[PDB]
Amino acid sequence: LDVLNKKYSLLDHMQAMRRYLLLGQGDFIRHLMDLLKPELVRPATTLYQHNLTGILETAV
Amino acid sequence: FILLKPVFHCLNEILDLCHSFCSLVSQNLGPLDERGAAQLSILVKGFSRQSSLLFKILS
Amino acid sequence: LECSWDELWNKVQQAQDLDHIIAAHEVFLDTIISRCLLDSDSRALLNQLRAVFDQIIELQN
Amino acid sequence: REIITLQLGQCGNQIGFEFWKQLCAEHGISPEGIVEEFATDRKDVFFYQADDEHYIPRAVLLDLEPRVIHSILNSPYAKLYNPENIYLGNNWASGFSQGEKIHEDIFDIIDREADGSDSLEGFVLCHSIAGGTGSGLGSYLLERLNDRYPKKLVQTYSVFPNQDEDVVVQPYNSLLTLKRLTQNADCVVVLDNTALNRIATDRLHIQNPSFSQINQLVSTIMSASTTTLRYPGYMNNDLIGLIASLIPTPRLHFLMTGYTPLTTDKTTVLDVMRRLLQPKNVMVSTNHCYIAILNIIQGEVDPTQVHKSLQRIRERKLANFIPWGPASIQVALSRKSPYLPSAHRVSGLMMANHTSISSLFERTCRQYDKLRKREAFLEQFRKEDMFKDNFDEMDTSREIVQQLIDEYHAATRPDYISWG
Amino acid sequence: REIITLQLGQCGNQIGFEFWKQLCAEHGISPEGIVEEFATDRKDVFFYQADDEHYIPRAVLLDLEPRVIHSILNSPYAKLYNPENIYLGNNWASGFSQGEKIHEDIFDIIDREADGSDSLEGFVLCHSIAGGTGSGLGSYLLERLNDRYPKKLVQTYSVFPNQDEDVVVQPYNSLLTLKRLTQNADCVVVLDNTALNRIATDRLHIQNPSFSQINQLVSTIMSASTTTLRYPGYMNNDLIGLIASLIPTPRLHFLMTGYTPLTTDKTTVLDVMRRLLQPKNVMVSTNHCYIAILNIIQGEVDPTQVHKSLQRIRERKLANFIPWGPASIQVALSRKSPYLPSAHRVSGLMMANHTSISSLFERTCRQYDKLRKREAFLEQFRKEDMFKDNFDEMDTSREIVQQLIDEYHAATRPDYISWG
Amino acid sequence: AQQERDVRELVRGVAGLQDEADPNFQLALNFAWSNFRFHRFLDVNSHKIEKTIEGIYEKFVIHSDLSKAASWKRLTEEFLNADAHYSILSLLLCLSDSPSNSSYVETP
Repeated sequence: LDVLNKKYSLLDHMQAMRRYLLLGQGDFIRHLMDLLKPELVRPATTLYQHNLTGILETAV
Repeated sequence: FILLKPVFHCLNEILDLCHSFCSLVSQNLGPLDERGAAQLSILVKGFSRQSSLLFKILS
Repeated sequence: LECSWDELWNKVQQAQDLDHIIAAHEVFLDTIISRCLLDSDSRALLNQLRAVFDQIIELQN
Repeated sequence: REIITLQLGQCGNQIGFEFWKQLCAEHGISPEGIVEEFATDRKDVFFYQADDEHYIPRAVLLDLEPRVIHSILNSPYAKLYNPENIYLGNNWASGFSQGEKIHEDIFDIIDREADGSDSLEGFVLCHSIAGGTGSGLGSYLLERLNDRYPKKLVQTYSVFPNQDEDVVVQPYNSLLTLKRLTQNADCVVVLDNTALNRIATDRLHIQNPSFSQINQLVSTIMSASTTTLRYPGYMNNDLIGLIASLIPTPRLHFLMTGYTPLTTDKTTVLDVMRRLLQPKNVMVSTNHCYIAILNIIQGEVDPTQVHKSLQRIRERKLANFIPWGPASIQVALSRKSPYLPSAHRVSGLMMANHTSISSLFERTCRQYDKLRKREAFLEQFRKEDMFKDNFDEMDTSREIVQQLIDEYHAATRPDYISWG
Repeated sequence: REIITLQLGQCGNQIGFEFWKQLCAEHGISPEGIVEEFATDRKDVFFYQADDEHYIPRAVLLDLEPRVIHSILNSPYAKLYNPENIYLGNNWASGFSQGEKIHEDIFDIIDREADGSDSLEGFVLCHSIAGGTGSGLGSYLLERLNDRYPKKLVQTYSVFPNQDEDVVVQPYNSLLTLKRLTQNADCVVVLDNTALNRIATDRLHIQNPSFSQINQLVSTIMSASTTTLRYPGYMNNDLIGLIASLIPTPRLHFLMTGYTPLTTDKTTVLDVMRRLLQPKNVMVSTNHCYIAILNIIQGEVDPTQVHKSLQRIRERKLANFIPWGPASIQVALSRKSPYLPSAHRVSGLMMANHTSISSLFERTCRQYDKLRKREAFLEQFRKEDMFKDNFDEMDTSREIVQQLIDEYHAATRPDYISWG
Repeated sequence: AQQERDVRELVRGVAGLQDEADPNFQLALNFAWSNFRFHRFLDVNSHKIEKTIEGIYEKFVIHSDLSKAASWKRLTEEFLNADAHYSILSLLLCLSDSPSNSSYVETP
């Protein structure tokens, strides 16, 4: 237990599976979706990861 | 991007098109018709096509 | 995410075995499926809830 | 996101400076702006993101003939913010005309701070109703912001004036300012000086430094209202998501406030729920039922017993409510704020849309109508006379507040399915 | 390769002498030319490869009626260079005629230095727009070099004149000199004395020794522009590779300059990128979008975070840009220069092709048109009258700068796929 | 032989042109044959088709459409047992399933 929770940080993963995947960090999501409006209003036939990857960064 | 990828072959193709482009426009001179239009058409169509392909390798 | 987070938070922070942590995370993740409408029984209820999200975006137009 | 705070008038500059001292002591902030060795939390709501985290408050001070601004000056918290946004009678007409003549350079101060900001989301006006220099000037300038920026939110912190009427034009000043609060503002929080003085004489035997104590009270109010933003919470991290639940009608934006610990010199959440449901924990003084009630709590809670608390308070049916429509009491929870002394660990604060405020409006209506029929309490200001020869702006405001009283009373009726 | 530097006029000789003092202090150079005990780097751009490394600057000084040249004389840096390339009114006509009468021997000085050089790559003219003795003489002589050497590059360092109009023929002088800058020069860097004085009053409270301070500023500019050459860098070790990215149109060769530290009395590359993207770090004063922006940086950087910086500045979309065409912001990096005191370790410099300069051109156009319609501000020079009886050279320059303004505004349009 | 009749029947069916003596029929038929003869595509990668089918199954399970996921897997597994398979699959596809998770009304 002692090595798994510090050298590979088993707890912080559960913490960041909660903040993001369970959407527990709500501060991130509102500015994310605020910046994400022009992308999502375009149909994703014309969306790619290169449009996505760093509006991620402005949000972060 | 020297490791053998599809990407690397595309980059080599761009370089060879650039070399053939340089050879024509260098010897051309100041603007003059020297039967240049056919070679020009092949060259500009090649640049447009391959640059369009390079927007498909951006993801 | 608050009563649930409490249950998971106890069953890891005391747990003196890896296998107890594993099965603490397990039942927690499965329980959130039953609290929401993503269960096998509640698919119809989820359809009802989808039908009330249609009018919200409709009201925008 | 980024909200720019406005402080004006003697009273508004007082509670604004006190609240900035509150947030400097609250977060890990030096009196110079320097991030301290105990500072994490969300620090960009009013805090300028400087390099060494000089969290400079977005605080714009604009008045004329400075008196209390000198008292703000001799302080180390004049080094907390100064991006040069600090700027150097007691009637509505005089303040209106004085705001008219210098509107351009102070609006340039507004614009400079606006483009200097990353974004703009709200105007928070530190004010008091008929606050002397604040009145007239604030209504005028509020019209300038609402005309100039129609895409932003207005919250006006003010108190109901009770000075035991001496200025006799005060119902006129409050009536015109209240007109501007109806048509140029989207949220107005008013509090009774009477009921606050009653609570002050209730908990202790001090009523004489009333200015200093009321600064503590409304600074606790405003820090508690913004605590979910300034410390990482989950919801109402926008102002607009908080405002939307309270308002079914964009002219009914006047809210009642209450605070659950009346002494500060803990227990479960059902208990504070029952406490806040009593009208003696309320800071504000026929049948009146609330439209929608929402509460913020900060303290040491049981995360399952809040469900049980709403369950028992519901099945108690300890309240009435309004005929027209499904609303609820609404719970909201955040952290108990660190880095301050934490006494009486549960502190709750309530925002409710109540029809009882229409009686308070009618009191001011009756006062204005009485002084209007007597017509010896305007003192014939020449600025008021050239501003309005017939004084029908006061007639139009009285029409507006009467329409609001009609909306209040028809909202008391189940016929607010029909028009109010 | 080998570039010969030209200094002329009072202003141009000032910043040229200051810049040669800058490069003498910068590299391991004595005031006599002797290589010092701390000198490696590329030292053949302006430096004569002598045997004992007497790195003699390729500095040709040509004027008439010497005043400031005497101040250059009483100095040990008159022993740095003298291959006998130093040569002994304030109007365009007077300077034009004076350059006409002695064009042959000073062009022999040019030719002697040219064959004495190993190669020739550029003419760097140290100048100011309407620089008194520099104006007229410089436009004439620039025509002589462009006719005589059409295979070389012309960069003209000059400043926009602001002397608060006194010479009244100054818009005529600048208009004719600007014509010669359009048709006989391939790059013109102009700077506003107004904005530089604003930055000087901004960082400090000194504006009175403006000549001395502006010498420091443009000497930092020119050393930073040539640092990638004079110290071993990777690219833009030719002038032409630097010039090619900026220019899509050989008449639009007028560039805006900015400098990221405004105080000198460090941090990451994303930060200076955001700083330089602000227009208050710019040394120069409708809708205007840049054609192409390129930046040089010198300092202590993280070599991976420059990728991250371009990534975040791109996805911020903190700029606009031009409709017609794929350009970019362009990063360029070199060493922080040794052997000088290194304060505020990151110093960045930007070259951008912006359409905002067309307004500045239109200001001078309106001034010239006003004085032309009045027609009392040419003072009837006999040299101007015999040079041009109808003064249609000024009409032709006004046509040229109007065509450039049209190219600027159609380049603002997406229809620069069609003609501008 | 049957090819030509099939291309005619396709024009009739999809384009809604049931009269061969309409000139628009012959224009659509000429367009269809000239499109078939303009070889401009790579041949079908069976592995890419399999990856897409599996991903469609994943999208169904991610959306908790269990009946649609089980039917998708079952039908694709049965059809792929006795080249032209992957052809017809890509052909139908071009994107994915329409009516995103609301077409699981299997009668039998």
